[PDB]
Amino acid sequence: MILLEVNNRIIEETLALKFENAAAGNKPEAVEVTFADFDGVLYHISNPNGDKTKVMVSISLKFYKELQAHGADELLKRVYGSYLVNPESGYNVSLLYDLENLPASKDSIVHQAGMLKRNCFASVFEKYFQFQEEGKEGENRAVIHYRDDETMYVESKKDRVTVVFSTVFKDDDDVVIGKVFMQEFKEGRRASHTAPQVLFSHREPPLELKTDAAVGDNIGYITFVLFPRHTNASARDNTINLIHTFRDYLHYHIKCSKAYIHTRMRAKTSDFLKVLNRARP
Amino acid sequence: TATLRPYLSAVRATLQAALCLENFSSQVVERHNKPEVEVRSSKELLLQPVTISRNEKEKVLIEGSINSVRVSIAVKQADEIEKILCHKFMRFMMMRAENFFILRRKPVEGYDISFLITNFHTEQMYKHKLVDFVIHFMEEIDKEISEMKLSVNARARIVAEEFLKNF
Amino acid sequence: ARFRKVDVGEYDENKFVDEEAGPDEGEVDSCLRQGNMTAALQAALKNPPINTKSQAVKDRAGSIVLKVLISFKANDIEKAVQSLDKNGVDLLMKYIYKGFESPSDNSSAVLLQWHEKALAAGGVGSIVRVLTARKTV
Amino acid sequence: AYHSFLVEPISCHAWNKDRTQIAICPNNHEVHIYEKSGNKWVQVHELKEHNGQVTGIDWAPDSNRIVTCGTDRNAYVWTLKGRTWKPTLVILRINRAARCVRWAPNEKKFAVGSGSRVISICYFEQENDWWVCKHIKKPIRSTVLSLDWHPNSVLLAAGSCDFKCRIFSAYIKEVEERPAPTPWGSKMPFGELMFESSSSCGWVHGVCFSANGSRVAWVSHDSTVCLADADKKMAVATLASETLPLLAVTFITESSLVAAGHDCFPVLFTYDSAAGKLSFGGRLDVPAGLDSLHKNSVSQISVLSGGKAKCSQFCTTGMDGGMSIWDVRSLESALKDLKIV
Amino acid sequence: AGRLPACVVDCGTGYTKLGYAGNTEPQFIIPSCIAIKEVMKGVDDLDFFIGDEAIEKPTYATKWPIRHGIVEDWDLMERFMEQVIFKYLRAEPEDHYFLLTEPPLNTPENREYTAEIMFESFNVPGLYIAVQAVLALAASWTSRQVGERTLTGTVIDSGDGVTHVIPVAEGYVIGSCIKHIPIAGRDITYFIQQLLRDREVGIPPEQSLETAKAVKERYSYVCPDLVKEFNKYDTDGSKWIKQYTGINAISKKEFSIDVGYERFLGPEIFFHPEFANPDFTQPISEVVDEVIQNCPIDVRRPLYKNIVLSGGSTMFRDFGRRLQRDLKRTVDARLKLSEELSKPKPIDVQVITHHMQRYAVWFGGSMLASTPEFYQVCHTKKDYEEIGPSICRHNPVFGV
Amino acid sequence: CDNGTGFVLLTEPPMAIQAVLTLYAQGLLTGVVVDSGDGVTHICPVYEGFSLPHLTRRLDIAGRDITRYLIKLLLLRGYAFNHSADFETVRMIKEKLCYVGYNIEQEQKLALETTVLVESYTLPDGRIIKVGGERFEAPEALFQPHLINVEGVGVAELLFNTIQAADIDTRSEFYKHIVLSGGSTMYPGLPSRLERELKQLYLERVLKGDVEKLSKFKIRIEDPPRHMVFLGGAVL
Amino acid sequence: PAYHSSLMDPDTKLIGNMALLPIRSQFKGPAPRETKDTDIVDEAIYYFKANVFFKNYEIKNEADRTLIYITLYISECLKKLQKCNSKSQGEKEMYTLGITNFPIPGEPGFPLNAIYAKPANKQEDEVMRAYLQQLRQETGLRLCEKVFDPQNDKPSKWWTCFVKRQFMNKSLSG
Ligand SMILES: Nc1ncnc2c1ncn2[C@@H]1O[C@H](COP(=O)(O)OP(=O)(O)OP(=O)(O)O)[C@@H](O)[C@H]1O
Ligand SMILES: Nc1ncnc2c1ncn2[C@@H]1O[C@H](COP(=O)(O)OP(=O)(O)OP(=O)(O)O)[C@@H](O)[C@H]1O
Ligand SMILES: COc1ccc(N2C(=O)CS[C@H]2c2cccc(Br)c2)c(OC)c1
Ligand SMILES: [Ca+2]
Ligand SMILES: [Ca+2]
Repeated sequence: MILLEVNNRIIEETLALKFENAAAGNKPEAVEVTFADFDGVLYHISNPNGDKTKVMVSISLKFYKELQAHGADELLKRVYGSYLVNPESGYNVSLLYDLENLPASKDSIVHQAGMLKRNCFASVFEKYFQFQEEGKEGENRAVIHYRDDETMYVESKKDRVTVVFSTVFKDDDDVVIGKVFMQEFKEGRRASHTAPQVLFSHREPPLELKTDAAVGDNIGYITFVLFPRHTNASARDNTINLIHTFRDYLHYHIKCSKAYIHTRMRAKTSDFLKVLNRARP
Repeated sequence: TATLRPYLSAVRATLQAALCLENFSSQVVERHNKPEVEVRSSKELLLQPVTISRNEKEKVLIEGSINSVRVSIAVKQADEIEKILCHKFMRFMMMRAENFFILRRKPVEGYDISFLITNFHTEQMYKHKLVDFVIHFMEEIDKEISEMKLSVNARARIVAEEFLKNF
Repeated sequence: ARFRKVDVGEYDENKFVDEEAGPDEGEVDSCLRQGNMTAALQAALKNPPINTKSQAVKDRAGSIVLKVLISFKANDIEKAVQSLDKNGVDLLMKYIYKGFESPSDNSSAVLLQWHEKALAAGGVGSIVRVLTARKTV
Repeated sequence: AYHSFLVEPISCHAWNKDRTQIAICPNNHEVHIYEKSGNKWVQVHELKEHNGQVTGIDWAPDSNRIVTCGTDRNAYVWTLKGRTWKPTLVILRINRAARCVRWAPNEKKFAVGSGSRVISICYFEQENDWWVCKHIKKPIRSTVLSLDWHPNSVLLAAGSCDFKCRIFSAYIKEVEERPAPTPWGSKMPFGELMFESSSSCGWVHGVCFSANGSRVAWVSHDSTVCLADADKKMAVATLASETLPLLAVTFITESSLVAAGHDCFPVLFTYDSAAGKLSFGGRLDVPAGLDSLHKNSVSQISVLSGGKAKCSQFCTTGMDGGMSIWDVRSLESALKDLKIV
Repeated sequence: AGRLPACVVDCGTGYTKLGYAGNTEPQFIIPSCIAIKEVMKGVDDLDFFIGDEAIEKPTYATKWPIRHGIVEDWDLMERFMEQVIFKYLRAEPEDHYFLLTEPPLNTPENREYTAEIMFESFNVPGLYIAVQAVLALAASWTSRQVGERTLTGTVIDSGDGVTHVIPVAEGYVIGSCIKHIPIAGRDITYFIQQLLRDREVGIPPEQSLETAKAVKERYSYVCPDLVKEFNKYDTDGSKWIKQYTGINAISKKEFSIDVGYERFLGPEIFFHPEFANPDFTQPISEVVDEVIQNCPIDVRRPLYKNIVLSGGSTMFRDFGRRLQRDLKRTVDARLKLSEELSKPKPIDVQVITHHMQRYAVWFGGSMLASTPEFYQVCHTKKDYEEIGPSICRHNPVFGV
Repeated sequence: CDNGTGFVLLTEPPMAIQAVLTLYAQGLLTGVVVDSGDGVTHICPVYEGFSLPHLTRRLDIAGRDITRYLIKLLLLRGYAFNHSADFETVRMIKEKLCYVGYNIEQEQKLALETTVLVESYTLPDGRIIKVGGERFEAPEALFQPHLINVEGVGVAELLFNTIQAADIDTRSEFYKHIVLSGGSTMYPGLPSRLERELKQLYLERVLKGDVEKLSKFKIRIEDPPRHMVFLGGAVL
Repeated sequence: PAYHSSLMDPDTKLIGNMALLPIRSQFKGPAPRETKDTDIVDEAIYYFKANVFFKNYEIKNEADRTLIYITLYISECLKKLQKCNSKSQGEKEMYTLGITNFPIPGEPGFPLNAIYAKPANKQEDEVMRAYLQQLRQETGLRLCEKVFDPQNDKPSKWWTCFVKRQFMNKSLSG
């Protein structure tokens, strides 16, 4: 697995199992599940008031207000319609599924539910991909703190939309392994000339932040420049699916890089021990 | 290189002169037996420490004693990525010092990796083969460190391409 | 446990105790300019500071011998080394190791060349005497 | 003639009177005795008493008694009663490991060098029925590595880690008397330091007196071999080697030495009485991964026959568990360039 | 606990249980396998699948890294964790403390190797390596037979590899008294497969094991007596012989067969191994009694009064009953001979069967990793940094 | 017959006196005996001929304690030992591998920086474990009671005070005649550790610090090769 | 463990070290006449399907030896019964199989020779041979009514399925 998936498997398999049972005519089993997603997201699936014919899926995001300020509620309403209900205390969005009244193609809503998190993010991108297209310049850029110490800035310009990430590297060495990775992103167009352009700065914040930017030997700034062919209505969704997984994509690969090195070290260390024990009579 | 063969040659001759050990019961503590180069409690049992340098970065420290020899190696680290790869690798091996019975758990200050070869090792193993192992080890860690570097870079490119080409 | 901090061994009466100027600057410099190397080496390997506690005077001799080894020409090393007697090779071997302790420019490149030649004449035993010495350069 | 007794080290050995049996220490707490039967070796005894590694080992020829010392700080005299060896404990009064031991030629005494920087001369008092001992302390300042008795059973050569070869008087008038004057001195009261080498570096691994006692030779860790001639004011001839340190040495004639060490092979040294100089006589072992017979350091050598005045065969044991028998005669014919004495 | 629940992983010989602490059931239960491709250049190391997706991969070879016997492939395990974390649990590894279960009698070295992967590769903020038996005991506190916490008891863990009889005193396993039994869920399935081959026809060849495993989980149970059972079956075959169906992959058709004696014969091998194993013949009840008898005298009764089950292979109906009875017979019989040889106060044998049994370990692990205690005792990233992996050698006990 | 709290005309427990039978076998009438077995450790000063009930002290730490401590120590390293079940097993490990550290700081460096102390020991069930630093950590209890949570000063400092509370005309005779007795006094290096410990104390609480006057401090701890008590009876 | 005979009596007779148990049968032989509702042949058939799985059997009474013999012989009947096509054809071949001179204790081919005593003389020989044959004809007769599903030409698969198992891994044919 190279790219990270966008949908939550726990949500999908929990709903899928319940629907399969509702349609089969079996009495409903109770459900209580607490789980998470990347970026400090917390989910909760349960039976409101103990009614087993009802399955609620709730997601909690510390930075939800920021997404709300950018059309989050309106977008979620479009996608989930009647399944959207008042949020469960402690969460920002709640989906409710009546096991006694399910749609013909259940497998369809099961997948939209698995995308709850990605759909909470969708609006911020649709708003600016929309500005850019209507040539509406000068619009204030959005600031989304997807993590306690990381930020995402989105700004629309005449012919492009910029998505900047202020990410952090914990292990001081991880900064180096990261510089290597960003370097290949920097030169990416040598592999795909139509792909978005990626800029990278270390310690110094980009111009697109002209705003409480964080200076630090472990802060990394990755700028993605998205063009109309990436932001228009036809590519928009896939673009959002990629761009929103970027930060976790980078760290995921840094860690998998270290895993691959551990195997190299196991092979070499092992080779040595063979040569050493061969020194015995 | 033009300077590797001569370096290793000097290191090898030095290790052969230093790996001349015998079993030595403690002279300071009733019925103990300790690697003299580590405890250093009998000045007369310690040999003169000697160094072999290739340049001002790459070198080896060889400390003899009547029953043991400590060997420290300053590994070649050309850049940053190389510095962290070397540190991770030396650490990886040291965590496994027990299986690598001639390795030291921590390096002498100033070096990247240290060996502690004792009379027990030279009793159970051909000392000329232990000499070979040290030289072999020195050459192989540079190659490994290079492969790791290429490995990281190569995987980094494919990773950037995979993500970018999906837009 | 205040008492376990004083190393009484330090004042032990068994603690073994070891049995307690340099080359002529102008002489070697002459030989060097004067014409040929071999004599310069011999003058440089003369009267080593084996008995002075002064790290300065020892480092003094070291610098001299070193300067000579660098001034040499890669192909004149063997000839010179072979002019030395066993005791000479032994002392040369000691200066070469002291050299390894002060890398600067490519002095090590040349020192490794001398080590190869000194080793050929004195054998591994000359290295053994570098380690064995209780009084050294 | 090489034989493997084990893949581990033979810490030390000792042969009985007619070289019919050999006692070796298999790098542990015991002593195994092997006997020759035809062209094979057969293990016949096992001496398990030491509670630490056996370091020293000697065999008094006539009285047929074996003496052993180990890192457990003890010495045991073994006497053969019937078909088994029985150990009698000797209290050395040392608080550190014993490192070596040798019976005097007269078989009434035995010396033990130890990490207590002392030499323990032991003898038997048939009155109170047991072994006692006097200590030779001064001026030893470190572990005594090797010992060798002078033919008069009074003078003792000793090598220690304080880099010295010394000759002491071991005179024990309780079992012998006034030693006849010797070229090393006329006054030999117990413990008298008769001689001390001058070198200030190199642990002295082996020491050896010549057949007539007028010469003593020692090998040090600084890869040198030395010989002191009492018939020449105790002058010392020195020879620095090009190879690794020797660990064992012995005369094979009054002017020839055979040593062996970390190079894993026996070599020859000759002494020019007139010139008062020593020379390298050459490699005796002529062609794992080694061209030598032993595959690890040789730590002991002993004369099998012909004594030290005209040795015809000698023995070497090493860390490889090997035991080799060398024939001087055969060596001379295989190496026509070999010149003994 | 902080904002996010900890991650709990129980990797078994045949199945791995994954989820977040606090939950009663694992969120994922997948086969303990991984399918790889076989000088790895590029990024080939990432081309692998695990669980169900790794079972029948056309161009990939399936591998089972976890199994009593062979040395462990750390490359395989490390890779395995990558997907467990980023593909299934979807947890930012740096934001969650992790609890992993170790196999019985695991070496301390293996603990350091696990800590190296978790801290060095995944950078977790905390790790806890748990002993299965302790989690099993804890899981049982959920029973109505036992209403008072205790970490002293005999754990019988039967899953897919080998069944273990592990004695625990005040929370610490008496490792020198552990004994295992060459019979488990896989052995039983194989046995039912042989009985079906002898009788039923039509079972798809490449589905032989599959059908057996199914018959085992749906229709098996432990009867109180063989002849009587057999008789019930031959007397009124109508209320005992069942029917089983399946679809044959190559024809996508349904094939049916009669399910019979195998129902009770399969689980019987726990009590009569000689039925399917030529090399082992000791009945489970005797192994248990043998194990307890080897423990300190003064702890024998506590062990007899709290024999706890764990694992999918203990799920057969009446497994606990059968075991308790047979163990009482052996114990009562022995006490008799001693009295008849001259007054040992009767020994109370009690096997606990509870609802959270199938995943006893994971459940125990989930509950423990949901308590404030867990976060205090657990080793942190800073501890690993300042002291090294050796800290993970000892994992403090708690719960009582 | 010598009776023992753990193993077996008749020896008698401190407070024929066993302390005197020990010194007796050494051909001694005066001197301080340090006897450490399986249950308790005593310090019995004997003056010209016979014991002195007074001044004799005791240490609530010995064999059994060291064995117990070794079990806790091996548990902290990941080995699943049971205090009651494996007691005999760990005792054998203790007897084969444990010893007394001369310089603790130095021993910790060897264990922490190298693998020279690491020894393998095969358990009765066939498993192989590894014991290193705990080889010298367990016996250290004898010098630092608190390690096993026992109040006191440690055999060494305890031995010091015993002889200090004695006449000044005997202090020398006693000091130069300290003899060990008991299975728990056979840990390699024990004699050396005591001597170093005693000199330290002496230089601090007697010589107050006058280092130069230390060299003339007559310290000889007799550690004879042989269960001296039994030996004593025998001869007599 | 396995299932043992409970018909042993303080007055049960012996032929070799086997127990000469009574049987309710009309076939000829030295078997005592049986009056009780069930006998040794009935006991063996009731225990068969269970006993046949066991590998180890501890011989307690001489009754167990007779029990074991019948158990092994039942197996023989299944091998032959299996290939039959009617309760009738089955009964026919049960007689034909009952008449075959199988090996007896002491003979090569008879397993368990270390457990069964050999006939001491020519009389014990003939009587033992006669008792074993009688047991066979009778056992074989009863199995038929047990093996063929009330719907003839159908040797129940619930009996046929045991055709390959061997009590104590032994065989009267091997
Ligand atoms: N109801 C059931 N009755 C009998 N067996 C069952 C039942 N349910 C599951 N099993 C069996 O449980 C086994 C798996 O058990 P589980 O996963 O708990 O053990 P494991 O952890 O994988 O193996 P181990 O703990 O020995 O390493 C499989 O053989 C499965 O067929
Ligand atoms: N070589 C040894 N090194 C350390 N401890 C040992 C050694 N041998 C025995 N011990 C321990 O010493 C104790 C036994 O000592 P001894 O044999 O002196 O006891 P005892 O005389 O029976 O009892 P006491 O001496 O307490 O009356 C036990 O703990 C035993 O394990
Ligand atoms: C056979 O490969 C294994 C080797 C070791 C272990 N583990 C441990 O030794 C410590 S906890 C467990 C484990 C479980 C999951 C991932 C990792 Br990494 C390690 C393991 O999990 C039982 C499997
Ligand atoms: Ca399990
Ligand atoms: Ca006692």
